[PDB]
Amino acid sequence: SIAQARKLVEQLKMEANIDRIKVSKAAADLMAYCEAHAKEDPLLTPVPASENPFR
Amino acid sequence: DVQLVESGGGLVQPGGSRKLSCSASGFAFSSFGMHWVRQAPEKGLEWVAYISSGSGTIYYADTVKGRFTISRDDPKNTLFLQMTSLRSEDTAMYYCVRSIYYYGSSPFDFWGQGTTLTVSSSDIVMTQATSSVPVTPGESVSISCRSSKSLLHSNGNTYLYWFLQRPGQSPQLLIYRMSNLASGVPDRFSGSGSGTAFTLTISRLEAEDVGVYYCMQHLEYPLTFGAGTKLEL
Amino acid sequence: SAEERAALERSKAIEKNLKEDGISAAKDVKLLLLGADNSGKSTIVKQMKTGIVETHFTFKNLHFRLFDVGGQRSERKKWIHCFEDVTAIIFCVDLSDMHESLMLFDSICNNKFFIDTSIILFLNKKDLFGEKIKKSPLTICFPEYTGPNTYEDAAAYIQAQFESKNRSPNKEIYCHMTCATDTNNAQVIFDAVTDIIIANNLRGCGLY
Amino acid sequence: TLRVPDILALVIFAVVFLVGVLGNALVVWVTAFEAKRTINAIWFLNLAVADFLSCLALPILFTSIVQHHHWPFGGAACSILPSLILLNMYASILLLATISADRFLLVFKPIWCQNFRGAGLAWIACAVAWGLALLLTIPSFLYRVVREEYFPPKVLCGVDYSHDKRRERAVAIVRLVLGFLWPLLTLTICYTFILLRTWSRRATRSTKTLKVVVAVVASFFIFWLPYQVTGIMMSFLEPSSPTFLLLKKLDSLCVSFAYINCCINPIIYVVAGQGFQGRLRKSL
Amino acid sequence: ELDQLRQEAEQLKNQIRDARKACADATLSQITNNIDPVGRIQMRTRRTLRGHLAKIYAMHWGTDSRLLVSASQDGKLIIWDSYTTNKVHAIPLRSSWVMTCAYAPSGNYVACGGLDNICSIYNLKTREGNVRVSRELAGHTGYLSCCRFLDDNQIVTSSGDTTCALWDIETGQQTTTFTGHTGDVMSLSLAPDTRLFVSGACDASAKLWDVREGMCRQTFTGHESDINAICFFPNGNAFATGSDDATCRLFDLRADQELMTYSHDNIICGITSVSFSKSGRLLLAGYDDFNCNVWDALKADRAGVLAGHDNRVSCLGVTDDGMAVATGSWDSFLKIWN
Amino acid sequence: YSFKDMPLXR
Repeated sequence: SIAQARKLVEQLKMEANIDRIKVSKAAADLMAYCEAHAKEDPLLTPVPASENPFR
Repeated sequence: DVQLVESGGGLVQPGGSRKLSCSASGFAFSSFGMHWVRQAPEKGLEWVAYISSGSGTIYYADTVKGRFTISRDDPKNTLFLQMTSLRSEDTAMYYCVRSIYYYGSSPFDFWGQGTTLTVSSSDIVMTQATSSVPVTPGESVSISCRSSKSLLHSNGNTYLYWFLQRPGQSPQLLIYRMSNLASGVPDRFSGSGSGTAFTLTISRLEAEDVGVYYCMQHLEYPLTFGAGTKLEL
Repeated sequence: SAEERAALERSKAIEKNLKEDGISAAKDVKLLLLGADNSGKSTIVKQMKTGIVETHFTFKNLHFRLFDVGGQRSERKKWIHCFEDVTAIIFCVDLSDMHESLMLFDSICNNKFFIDTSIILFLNKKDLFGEKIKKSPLTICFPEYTGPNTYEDAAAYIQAQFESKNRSPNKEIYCHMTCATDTNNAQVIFDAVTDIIIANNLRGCGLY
Repeated sequence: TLRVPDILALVIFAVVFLVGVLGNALVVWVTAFEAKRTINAIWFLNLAVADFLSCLALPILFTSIVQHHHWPFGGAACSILPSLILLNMYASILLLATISADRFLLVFKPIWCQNFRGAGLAWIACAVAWGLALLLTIPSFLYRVVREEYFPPKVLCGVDYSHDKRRERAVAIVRLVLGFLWPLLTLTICYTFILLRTWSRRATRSTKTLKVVVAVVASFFIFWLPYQVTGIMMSFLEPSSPTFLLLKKLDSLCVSFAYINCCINPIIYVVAGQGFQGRLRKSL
Repeated sequence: ELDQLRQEAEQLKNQIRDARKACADATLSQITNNIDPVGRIQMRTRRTLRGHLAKIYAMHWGTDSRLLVSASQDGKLIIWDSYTTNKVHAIPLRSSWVMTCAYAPSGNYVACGGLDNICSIYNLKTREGNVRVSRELAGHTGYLSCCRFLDDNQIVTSSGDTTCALWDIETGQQTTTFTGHTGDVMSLSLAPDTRLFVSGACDASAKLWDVREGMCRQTFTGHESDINAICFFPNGNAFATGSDDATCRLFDLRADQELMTYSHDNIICGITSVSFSKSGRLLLAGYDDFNCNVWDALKADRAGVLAGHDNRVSCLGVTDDGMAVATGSWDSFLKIWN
Repeated sequence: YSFKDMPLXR
């Protein structure tokens, strides 16, 4: 079972050299996208029945 | 290998009766409709009869109503047309066309060959104001059509078709519903229109595009054709 | 309207064909054939004449369908819900083994999906079991046993031990010692299925 | 002011109307949607339709009996309505008999029923029941007329049989037989055989089938015997007789006691039928 | 020396945990607590498709937001027309034990799979007028659990053999295989760029793969039970999963850690499906409690409930334009909500 | 002489 242990060690060593950023940046980006594309979401804002294809 | 072969042509005395057959081999016959378009020896195309799948609905032209019958034999893959009391105005060449109807289908996809028949001695009008036009290779040509009643339905679909008939051959489909291009046709052809005016573009004209073009409507069951425009090099 | 009436006719024809196909296909009985490894399932299946094996036959104007799912080595909870609405189970156990069989039977009988499904039990290999019990006693696997060392008492003890795992009065279990016989399994299955369908009809009519 | 048992008839009619307008209306609404997906619903749908029609037509006797036998309508209504009001109850009885026969057939032949059983057979059976009920009620709209006397004026509907007396004694016995004797024997034989077969072996005993069978048979017998016996006694006696008066007084009470079953019969389906509470939401 | 290998693996895991915990200065709730809520959401049914007969398991939309596809245990795979409640095709299957279905983005092919360990592809634009089988893909050892189209030539499939593979339809050969899991793989989602995809198995873990090179880049170990659903955020930098623990969690690819949990004390039933909205503000998750719930993504609170099904909600989906949401159930019914 | 005044319900 040396091969599987070596593979696991190599995978961990490859996953141990990633680049990390702060959580605040990710939250800010998510909020920016949400309030940038909220204007064209037909589920949060009810569409008028005139343009509704399922009315 | 789709194929349709016709038989039952010849000379008929006035007041007689004959039958026409359409044998199919190469596709699912039970799921397709049938049409019996006919052409005068030196004129345009005219519509005759319609047979729906399952023998549910049958429609007839007002000129031959009460005088001809259409029937289908699904197990034998044959189409029949029984006519009685033939007159002097019934001489023409009869075609066998197939069509399928669903969301996204392309009706009038394939045409047969045609059989001759010689006899011894509230509608929509489609207008084509062109009869002959000369063209040169590498140039561009335009064809126009018009209708009395607007073909734009409430759902947003316009029912207009374009056909081309090369000399000594059978017509094929190029554009259906005024915007869609049929499979196998090159990209040199495009169609557009708005309301009761339509236009076809034949840019990059080669020597294999010589023939007569037809525009047809599919809004009402009494289908109507046009006179056609000749394009000779 | 437009030519959409042709599409409506197509949809109506499709619906009619679907209804006819469902009516035609709703006239068969389906059975599961869970069991242990080398329990004799293949032998009796062949005698009655990688993925899922579906053998079927017709006996006395009744069409059967048997499903074997022993070729998949995975947790049973992932695909056990797919086999709901099955008529019964054809659990098979060999008498020459066994604790794994008891554990599997206890797990199956206490499942939530199968709380109202009958179980047919088969006990194979009676002659060689008698030979072995002549050779050695049953105390090797059942030390708590206290009776003599004949065949009928041991068979009764094993059947009682297998049957005691039930915890639902609405369940019925049909035990049988086949002894590698012929032309009896179909009769037993037919009687069980007749009882099950009679009970199902009585329940559906509103008398239960 | 009507010092007569008709007061009990009025009370029974009002109560039966109140309990019958509801009940086999939600029942028929639920069973209507279940059509084309279950074959066990056509019987109950037809039975509920017949019972609902009878209950809806019921509140005419109230108005006819609160007044001292006055007929507001004309001759055509007098000749049309009674046949339509008898047809519903006769069809109800035949439908009960057919349901019992269907249950017996299902119990005693599972394989054949699994192989061949469709809605066509149920529809044919229901049509046969309706046709036989129509044949039973056909002698009604050809002997019923109205008479206007010269006494203080009033108009009343009554059957008129001519001097030929051998006609009443035939139709009365025919309707009595084909409306009371045949269904009773069918019910008894079918249910006794079903109970014996079910309790013969294990895995089928329920102890509820006995209760359902008793609740059906006893109710049918008790609530249908007096009406038939009173009718068969009335159809023979001479009009100028001293024993005629008691039956003339008790006819309305007998009719009410008969119609009580027409509002009792949906309660069994409502109660015994499992999943009714869950099916109401699905139907809605 | 297995002891040294285990010790160094534990040291690497501890270092990874410390590094991941060193970049957790703030949370989502603290930043988001200064925005207005969305109030209440009221949705009503508009269409009811009743053609199936037994326990519809899978469904998928089309790129035109007008055509659907459904699969049931009855052995039929039919496609609907939402606008007119019509039926346009009906394809019969060889095996009735099917669990998945996918729609090609071009609209020329459809795929299905199940308990026979074989993925099949059907052609819907034949010149003969009928739908016929094009290719049959085999090679997996266990049952199939998902399948998604990359283009008109290659497909990706997750199976119960704890492995995933990328195929080529033109020759039917497994091009690249992915290994590294421990339990049965059940879910698979594709990124908008079609250059990466994530999967979740029964070992309470998930990981991201690269299509070009068959290597794994990151691993997430948030839940404590079997994962049943997964879906990318519309932006492409986050995704949300769902397990049998009656919880939903949101992960960030750039930070490589969880951000929020969606759980309530009155919910015990598990999650069978998960989907997002067009802008990513709403999250829809089917449950075993015969109903679905809509939750705020940035606030982690309930903002509606959908009822009308009498059995499990086994599938979910939202159109490309966000016009409507479709639900399937074990009661053999389909509904369109708006 | 043909009349017996049969009530509606019958």
